[PDB]
Amino acid sequence: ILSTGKYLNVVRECGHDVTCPDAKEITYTLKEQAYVERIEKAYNYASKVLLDFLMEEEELVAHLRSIKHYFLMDQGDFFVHFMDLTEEELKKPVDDIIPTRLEALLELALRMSTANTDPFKDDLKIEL
Amino acid sequence: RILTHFYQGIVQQFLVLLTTSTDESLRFLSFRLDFNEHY
Amino acid sequence: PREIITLQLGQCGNQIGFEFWKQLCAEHGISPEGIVEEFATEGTDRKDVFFYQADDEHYIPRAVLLDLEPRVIHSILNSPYANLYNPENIYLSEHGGGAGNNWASGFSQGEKIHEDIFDIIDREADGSDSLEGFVLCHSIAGGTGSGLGSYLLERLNDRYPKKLVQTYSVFPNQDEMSHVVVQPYNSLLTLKRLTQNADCVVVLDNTALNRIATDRLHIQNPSFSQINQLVSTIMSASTTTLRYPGYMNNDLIGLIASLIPTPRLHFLMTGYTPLTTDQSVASVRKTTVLDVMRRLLQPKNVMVSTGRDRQTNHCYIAILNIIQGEVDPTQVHKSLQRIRERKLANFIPWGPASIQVALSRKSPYLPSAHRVSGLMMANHTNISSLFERTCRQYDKLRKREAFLEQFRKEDIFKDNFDELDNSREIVQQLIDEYHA
Repeated sequence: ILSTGKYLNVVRECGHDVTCPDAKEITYTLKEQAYVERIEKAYNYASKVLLDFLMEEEELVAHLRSIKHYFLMDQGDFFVHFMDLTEEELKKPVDDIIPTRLEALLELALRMSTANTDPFKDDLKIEL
Repeated sequence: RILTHFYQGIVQQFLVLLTTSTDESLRFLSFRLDFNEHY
Repeated sequence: PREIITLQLGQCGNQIGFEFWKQLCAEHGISPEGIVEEFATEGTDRKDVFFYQADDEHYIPRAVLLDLEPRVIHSILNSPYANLYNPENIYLSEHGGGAGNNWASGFSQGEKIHEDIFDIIDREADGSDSLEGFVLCHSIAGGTGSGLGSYLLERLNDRYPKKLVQTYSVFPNQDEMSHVVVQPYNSLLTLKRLTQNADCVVVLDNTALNRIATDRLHIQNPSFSQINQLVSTIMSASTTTLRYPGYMNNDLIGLIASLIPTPRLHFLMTGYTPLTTDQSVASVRKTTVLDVMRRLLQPKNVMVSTGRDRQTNHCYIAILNIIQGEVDPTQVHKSLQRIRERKLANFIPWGPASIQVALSRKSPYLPSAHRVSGLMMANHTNISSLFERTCRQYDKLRKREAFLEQFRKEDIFKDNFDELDNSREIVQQLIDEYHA
């Protein structure tokens, strides 16, 4: 029941839309272990409507695709263009005018190698 | 010869005195002026 | 960025590059005169690596085509793929040439049109501020592609010294010597320029073409219309890491760097199995990657005439096995598992060897996203058998008093014949010495 309240609060953060699947919830009956099993099929459904909300607006699969194997390195044509510009600059530690140029080179290396979805690749920031 | 010695003192003092304040988006500002004088 | 200028030259080099550009539009999802499909950017993630970059979404080819014979270019403009070519980059209408059939013709014509040949081909050089290099898509057969092609291997070596040079050159045919007889002379003169004035070559034999052209293709009269089908696919196959988005050796200086042992040892053996259209009806049952590279090292798909009993004292040093399209990469390490158990490649006893495998997604097309493709770029030390074949046909011709009086009237005053003979034997001796 703890994890039930955790998933219903996630959908509540979006908006106030969920209802318990029965019109009235009773546990004051001699059967009680079949009622926590209809509690478990309830938080499974709350997972399914959260998995809904992942697949509709949020695109968790496209977010993990845009990060992970691309973060190891998947499409190096984004990065070998940026690796042309790691050999001219990255010889000494960063100065005060250097990290302004590094974000200018990441965004330059974005569109020379034709990214397919631009709001999934503007979330990249640069460590000092 | 007096004017270009003043301008040489201005361009060197403009770099260091832009690079000292208290940890806000000045790393963006310090990125831009070294890009202008060198490139 | 990674822009390469192709140097299509000669009677055979212009036709093998004509369908090379015609192959590229069918896989990019583009038309030579328009853009009717949206598959060019969502399916293909990189297009401006061989084409010129777009001004109206019209990807101009970065190509130049010079030849003494006007017959090869008059069979171009009536085809509907010539409007993609530009009539101002190379020539306008009614371009001509020599008479003409001589190696000394194009060798002497290079310094009389020296002003014009270094004017319009250099306009495409400064389009990108980081030029990749030059590929000489020329020929060895005849005197047209061999005469003028030896001149540009010298003057582009110092005017552009920091650029990659590597050619897809086709070897001539040695079946009979009736129509042409100047074949041992013009071939060895260009072969000297291919080793010291050029870094790498990609050999393409002619006697091995009709070995494949009657293997599975089932023709009775061998014509020249089949020579462009085996050649144009493996050209686009060699740039699948470069055109399509890959990660490792995605440049032309990436692939050639991992295969050349030393200068003057750069002759790479090529292999390509799938050429049959009735294989398509049985690739629906998950034909795997575990069976496609067992036949690459097996001498069946090779395009090099070599000895069959000379592979026991010769050793592979570098072998490339390129899979394309659907790979099923959970078993691509499983295919490389089975390589050490057979030892089908003889390994050099002095140093390590390498079996490099790589993959890239193919075009969004039904014959491309269904059938497995295997491109081989081998490097075996039995390639001196062709050099023993060409040299034995070279010294035998000089004792018959053939073309010693008919060849030295124009621009040849000293005997440069043994200058080609010793340098060829230097290649043949350093190959066998390379495995100590």
